[PDB]
Amino acid sequence: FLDYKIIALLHDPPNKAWVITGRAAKYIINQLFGKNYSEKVDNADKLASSIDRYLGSIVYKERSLFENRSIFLKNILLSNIQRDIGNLFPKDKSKLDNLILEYKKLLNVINKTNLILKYQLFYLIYELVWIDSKYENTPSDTRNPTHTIFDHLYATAAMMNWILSLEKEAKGYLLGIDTIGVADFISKGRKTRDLWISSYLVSALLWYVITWFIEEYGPDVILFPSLRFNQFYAFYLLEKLRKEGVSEDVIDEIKELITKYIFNGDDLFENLKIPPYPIIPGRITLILPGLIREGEEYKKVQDDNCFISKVKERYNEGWRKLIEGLRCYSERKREDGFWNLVCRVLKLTEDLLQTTPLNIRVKQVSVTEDEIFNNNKLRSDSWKIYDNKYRQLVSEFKKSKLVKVTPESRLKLFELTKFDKLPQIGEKSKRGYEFCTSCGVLPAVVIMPKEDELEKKLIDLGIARDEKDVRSIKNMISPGERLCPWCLVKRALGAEPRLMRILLLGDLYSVEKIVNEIVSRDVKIEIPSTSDIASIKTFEEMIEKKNEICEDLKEEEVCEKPSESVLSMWQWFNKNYYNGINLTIDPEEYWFSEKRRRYYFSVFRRHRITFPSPYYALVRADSDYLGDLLEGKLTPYLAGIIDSGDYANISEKKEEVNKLLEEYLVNAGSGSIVDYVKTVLKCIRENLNKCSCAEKIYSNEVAKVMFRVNVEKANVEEEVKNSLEYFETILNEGRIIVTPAWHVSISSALNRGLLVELELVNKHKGFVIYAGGDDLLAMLPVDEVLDFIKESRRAFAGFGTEKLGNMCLENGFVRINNAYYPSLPIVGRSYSVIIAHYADPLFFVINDSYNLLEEGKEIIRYRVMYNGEYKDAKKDVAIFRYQGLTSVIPLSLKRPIVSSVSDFNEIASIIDVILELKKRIDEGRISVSLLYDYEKYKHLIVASDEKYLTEFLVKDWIKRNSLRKHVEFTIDEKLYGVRLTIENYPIKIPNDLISNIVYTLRIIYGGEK
Amino acid sequence: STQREYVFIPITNSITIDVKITIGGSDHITNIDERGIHNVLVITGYAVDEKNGRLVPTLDPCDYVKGILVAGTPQQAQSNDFLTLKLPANKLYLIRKKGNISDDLKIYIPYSSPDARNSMKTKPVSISDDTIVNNIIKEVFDKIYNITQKEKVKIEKVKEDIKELFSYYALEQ
Amino acid sequence: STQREYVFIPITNSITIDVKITIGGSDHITNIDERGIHNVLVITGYAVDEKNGRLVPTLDPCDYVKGILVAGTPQQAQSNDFLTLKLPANKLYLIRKKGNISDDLKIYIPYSSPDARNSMKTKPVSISDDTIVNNIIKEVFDKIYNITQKEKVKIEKVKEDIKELFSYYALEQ
Ligand SMILES: Nc1ncnc2c1ncn2[C@@H]1O[C@H](COP(=O)(O)OP(=O)(O)NP(=O)(O)O)[C@@H](O)[C@H]1O
Ligand SMILES: Nc1ncnc2c1ncn2[C@@H]1O[C@H](COP(=O)(O)OP(=O)(O)NP(=O)(O)O)[C@@H](O)[C@H]1O
Ligand SMILES: [Mn+2]
Ligand SMILES: [Mn+2]
Ligand SMILES: [Mn+2]
Ligand SMILES: [Zn+2]
Repeated sequence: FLDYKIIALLHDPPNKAWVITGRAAKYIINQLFGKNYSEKVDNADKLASSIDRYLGSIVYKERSLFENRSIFLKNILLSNIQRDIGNLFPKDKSKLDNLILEYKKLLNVINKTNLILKYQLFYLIYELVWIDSKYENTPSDTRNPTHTIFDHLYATAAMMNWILSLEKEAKGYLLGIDTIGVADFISKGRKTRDLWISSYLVSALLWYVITWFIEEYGPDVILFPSLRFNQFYAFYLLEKLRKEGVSEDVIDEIKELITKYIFNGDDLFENLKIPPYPIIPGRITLILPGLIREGEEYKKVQDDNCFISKVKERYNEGWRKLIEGLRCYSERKREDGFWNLVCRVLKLTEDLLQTTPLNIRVKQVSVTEDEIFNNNKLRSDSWKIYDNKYRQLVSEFKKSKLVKVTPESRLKLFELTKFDKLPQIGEKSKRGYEFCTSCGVLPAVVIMPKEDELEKKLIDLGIARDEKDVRSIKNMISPGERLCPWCLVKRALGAEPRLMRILLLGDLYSVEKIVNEIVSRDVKIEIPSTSDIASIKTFEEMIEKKNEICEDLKEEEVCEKPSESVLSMWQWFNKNYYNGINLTIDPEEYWFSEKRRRYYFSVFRRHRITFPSPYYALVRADSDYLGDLLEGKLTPYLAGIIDSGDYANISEKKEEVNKLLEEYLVNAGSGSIVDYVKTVLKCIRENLNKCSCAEKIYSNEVAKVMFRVNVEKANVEEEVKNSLEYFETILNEGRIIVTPAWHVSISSALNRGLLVELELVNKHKGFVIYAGGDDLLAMLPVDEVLDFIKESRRAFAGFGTEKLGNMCLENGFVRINNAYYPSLPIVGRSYSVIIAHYADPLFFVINDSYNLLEEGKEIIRYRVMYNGEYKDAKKDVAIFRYQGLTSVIPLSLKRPIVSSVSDFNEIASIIDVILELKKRIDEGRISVSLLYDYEKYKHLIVASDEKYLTEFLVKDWIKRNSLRKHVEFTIDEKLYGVRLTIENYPIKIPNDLISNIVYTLRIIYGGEK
Repeated sequence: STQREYVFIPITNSITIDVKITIGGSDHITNIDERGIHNVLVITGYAVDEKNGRLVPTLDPCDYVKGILVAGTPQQAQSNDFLTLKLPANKLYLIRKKGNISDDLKIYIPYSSPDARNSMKTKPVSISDDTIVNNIIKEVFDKIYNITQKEKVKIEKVKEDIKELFSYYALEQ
Repeated sequence: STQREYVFIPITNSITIDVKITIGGSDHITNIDERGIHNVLVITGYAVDEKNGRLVPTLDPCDYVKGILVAGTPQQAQSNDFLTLKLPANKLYLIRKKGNISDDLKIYIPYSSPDARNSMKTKPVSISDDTIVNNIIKEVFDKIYNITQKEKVKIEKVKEDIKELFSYYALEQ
């Protein structure tokens, strides 16, 4: 039997530090059977993390051998930023049952014949109502406060699946999914409608496939991304219960409990009826047992193929559901316009659409009883497989990555193209067929007349069945466009995204139920085109002064009433829709239009208001060396000093890698156990190399035994040998040991970051396209880029000049109002920013942003400060490009990034410099020539290495183009000798920082012409 | 500007006074629409003082009072005995989140002097004795909100969120 | 009752003379005995007032002030604006708690007003600039805490935790 993981999950409550050695299972259960432990949850506690093998082999199972009244709280990555859990504790012992009544506030509305709900509905709200008790986020083991309590309570439930797979007789699998070409698929689009919905396509298509998983096995079978703050799992579970059928009062226990934490906005999954942000990673792993759910029980079959194909069929089944739902919708709607077209084509082509425009890989490694056990216990090298099997998985991945199968290579076109067997709508192409202007790699089936009589020209072609539908046609499809089947699907799905619900639920409803629920509710959804975001201030200059500077525009339906219902996923559309101005205009029709332009140019001048700027800003981010950190390497700790390739024979870096883990591992302890390690560590080359160094000093463990003695034997010639072999296999090879706890903690930390940068983006007039665990994509006005980065980088490391939605962004952690949650400061993060004309093809902008940061991360070294001396790092850059004016701003100038608790202002300091400079250039303190005269001082500055000569040269260049004579804005000295070591590439980058400070402002002040 | 005042809902009829404007503009943060009382502002570390009704400084980190906000200035006989503050509508503990605010507030709050003289060992005093609500739902939900019992029939709904959600603490002396 | 002094701990250079009971009685709460700073109070819903430093009355739950607690009374020219509250020495959310208290405490706390004529958004800041922590350990520590500088040659063990435990929420206004 499975799904009883509540006791596998709650093998001990978050009251752990409140039952351990004072400061007050003590409570087992009141609404379930007794939790069994012969070796059942024993393994769940011992194999889930290293804390039971890092500190000895029995201390964690005793929870009293090195105790202490004060309980630290350490970061999992850099155990130096501290937190203290103090006295405040889960609500009083005398009322400890009330919270259980608060447990039972919504677990008693639906039948308790099945656990596939009664176990997982609480999963997501477990962490929620608990922080309403404000429990202050205790750690799991107080002798090692590196893993918070809830994280371990989930990590144990993770490998509980493998426990049960050994409880049948033996099985267990690590399956990994990953869609193949994402950055390619996203490239196809024309108005950012297609962009955001192709992102949402990747996301929802991968969300469809693991719904089945969480219904056959329940969550916590998934490792990445953590199903903790999933904006998709939230909506999914929520609508599951809504279809289960309960008064909005009955769900109101969960609705606000979400909206206050997740979905911190107003327009949410109940106003768009869709999650306004795609957050699923295009690749996800799974720890899968050998059981099979087909009814009433869980049977097993010994094969591995029972998943490799049963996941592919589900992935394609989701696409089939979507395409047939679009068939039903376009049928139910031909009487509008532009839907006649979608029906007509889905009938003119059906078989090309029988294969999804994405692909996936799937690898799935095994596990057995052999060498995981002998009879009933764990042997030497038994904690040493999970990360082994994990590496096996990622090795299969990166081996198969050598080949690339683009989706189209699946299509059966040969006959359809050799002869006129391909259907064309519009002009039967003179040359046999055309390529769609969006993919450029497929034959298009809709070919708009370019422009001569666009009104008649297509009414001259029977595509326009009558004089009416031409508006709904000419709206969603620009003249001259050419659409393949796959891109007409996306143009349609951009006409409305609500049909993606068919993909969300993993076939929970029927398809007709979904589409006919959404043909009743009828509401207009809008998506910000590049022309919109390139006019943000242009509306603000017309929002503060509504009609004060609008009198002639009072008739052009821009200064007029927002009419029906229009609502967007764009948060800045939820906070200015009712400002009187309709953000539903098409700015390419009034002033970003050609004929109606010069009029407006003489119009705005008398109201003394600017011409708008034809530039948005495609920001994207990336976490440098994320894979090595999940694998468990130190390239994230030393981004630039060591590369992946310097891990083939890691024995050369035995200076760096052997440091920087000690100071973490040896410090990750506290109290007295720290000394337990603070001596035992170096005694390998420092000592007789074998298990007799610690035997001398082991005694300060046995120096606490007899107060309530429980232990069976004190003859530790093994727990000194085992705590030596542990560190020997990990310093002899200077990697880390990876745990389920490691992974789940990092994925959760990625989800908190997801929330916080989702708030960051729309804090500015941003527009998310894809907020991911370690990545991002957005469009911002060219005025809010730097200040954004400057925080989003900092915020990623965990640092707040502000409360974001309701999350406290402290130093090193992200504390949810009592829950100090660890952030990822040690993880690097690069940025890539493109200042793009609104009339630029998105295909190219996306490609040359992705590749820009794609090779920019892997090409540019800069002079950094490691161990106090000077090294050359390779990642954590912030690249810009106007159109041929590339610029690069580093972001750390230290390695590791923040090795001290107050290093949190080293990060992105350069952009503070650029802000203090740009702020004063335009205030009339410093002339415009500051950026035209550097081409006279640059040579001396880069030829200098006596930093006070350089300081005086900079001071002179600042002073000689000052409008006053009395401004004294100085650059820090440390920004003088750094050098941007780019090598052998036709891209042009200045080889000294201040030139890049100059070029960044060149770009940005140029993004306003 | 856009003025309001946090008025709490006790089980005493001494909190039918400190509303003067009752309208402000035409809007109210804590609204009533098809779902009962939403936008309940629960205060941390304050307790109520029905007899000489204010909010008292308390320090049990759990001490809450749960009330509402209406767009008004309390009586104009205040601004030395009532708290006045302007925060950009983001530091709020506003539960049952149904609306959005302009990211600024001009509030007027009841509050008393601390008086370090006695033991203010507060008591949990929840919202029971439903009889008080039925004049609470008039004196406020009807004498202030001119739509309750005039555009909906589910008045037992609003008469239920005030039973499960609405509570408070008090110094109670 | 036993009158107390709640020292607010920003980075300001204006904590010179505000505790006037240097020894006075027999027990000061915040205690440093060979293991660092313990008996640490932290009061939420507040922040600093760097311009004539105080604990600003706000409503945010993530705001607070991390101050120490000793027995004192400010300068005998007050009881006009300071916070003069007594609680029965139980509700004190204390960090690194080693012992209990006399079950009743009268505490004089620097307590300003919102002084609302401008925007007031929260700013979280820490203690830094080790000369800063070194200017206060001669400004206040030797005055109140005599047990330092003579019993602990581990002078850094008490200087360390300040840079990781002694935060404060500012205003920057
Ligand atoms: N739903 C999504 N929307 C947008 N971008 C995504 C999405 N999911 C993943 N990505 C990003 O797409 C990019 C692809 O990363 P990568 O792992 O290199 O795969 P690829 O570039 O798609 N092809 P491949 O490397 O062969 O697997 C990364 O930036 C991902 O984080
Ligand atoms: N093991 C993993 N599990 C899940 N997602 C991963 C994993 N490794 C990488 N990713 C994500 O998928 C992409 C991996 O490609 P990429 O980001 O180029 O590699 P990386 O491991 O992050 N090293 P780097 O080149 O510095 O970025 C990124 O979008 C990652 O966030
Ligand atoms: Mn890929
Ligand atoms: Mn990456
Ligand atoms: Mn890559
Ligand atoms: Zn196409």
